[PDB]
Amino acid sequence: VTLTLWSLDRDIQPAPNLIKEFNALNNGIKIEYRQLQFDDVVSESMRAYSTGNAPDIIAIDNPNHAMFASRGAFLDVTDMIAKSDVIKTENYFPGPLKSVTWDGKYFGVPKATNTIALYYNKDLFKAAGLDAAKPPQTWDELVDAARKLTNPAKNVYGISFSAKANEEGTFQFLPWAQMAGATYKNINTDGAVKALETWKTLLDEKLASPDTLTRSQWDSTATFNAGNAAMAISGPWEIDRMLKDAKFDWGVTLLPVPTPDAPRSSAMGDYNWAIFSKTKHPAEAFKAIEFFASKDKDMFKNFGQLPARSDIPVPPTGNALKDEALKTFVEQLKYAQPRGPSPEWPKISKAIQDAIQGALSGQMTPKAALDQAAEKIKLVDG
Ligand SMILES: [Cl-]
Ligand SMILES: [K+]
Repeated sequence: VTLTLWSLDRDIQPAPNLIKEFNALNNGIKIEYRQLQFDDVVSESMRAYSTGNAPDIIAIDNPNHAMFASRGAFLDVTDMIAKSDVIKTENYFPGPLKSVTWDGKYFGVPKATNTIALYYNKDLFKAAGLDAAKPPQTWDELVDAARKLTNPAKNVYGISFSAKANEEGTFQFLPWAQMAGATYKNINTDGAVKALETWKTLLDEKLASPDTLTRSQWDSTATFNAGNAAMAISGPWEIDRMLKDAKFDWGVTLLPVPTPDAPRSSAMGDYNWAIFSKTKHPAEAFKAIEFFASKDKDMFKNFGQLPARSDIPVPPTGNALKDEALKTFVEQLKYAQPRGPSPEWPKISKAIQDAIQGALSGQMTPKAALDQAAEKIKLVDG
């Protein structure tokens, strides 16, 4: 049997390397890889499905999963998963599992994951009289610390993050709303408004740069590495550069909660495996995904990517700060929540982006902005 697999993974990233190993097996299945190019995974992929030309297997960005699953494009793998001795749903973090779920059925298997958390400069904490062993755990503590850490004389903002008018702004904002008891289907609760007002306060009180509105997570975190922001909300992808560039002692803690007993959340990036529904070789496609999952234990070591799984430890990385950071990130992943899952996620995300921009620019109040977003979202998902 010959299978086809499409992914954005580059030559040194997991998919093509896993494919080479799978093909080397004595198992009568062979996979041919197509490397998808930037920004095309979704467009090319539902073009291909509509014309009967989809691959057998795809690695799809998690917020896109529900669109394919709800429209019949992905194979229902519920029973296959149940029978598998390799793929066990209890191994996975809850958020990634939810992203492959539609209508009480599994339509894929998580491939990898990431999240965001709160980096902090322990040396600037000490200079401000803050105990570096006790980083902020609530939104109020976070704002208090950001104030104490802001230092115009030395061009330091207390915090950096991203509210960019792209997917990153929604990615960063949604967990705050979720911790306050809101969802994408209900994004204008007074709790969600409090989240957005908190962001507005950070900007208006000069505790976060105005460039928060236009800057990527990566570019925001560069300012933390340079010592111009005392805290940063970003992901595990930052660590190696931070080790090279940040000339200070630093730690990482979970994204703070609005009140001590509030449910935790954070953002959730990266991809899922899926089988296209008209594959002529469903059993063999599933066996390939089982093989990939069986190697999740080696993913971080080999590729520097985190499995979507709670049963796999992060191996020692050779650096103590990196180990501690990743300890926090894997704890955070217990609480990471998906965007959606919604077949109309792109439209919904744009509505939320427009609300963030409208509020933080002062064009609309936070409540007026989120009321407008909720109205748009109710047309398409509820
Ligand atoms: Cl097809
Ligand atoms: K199973």
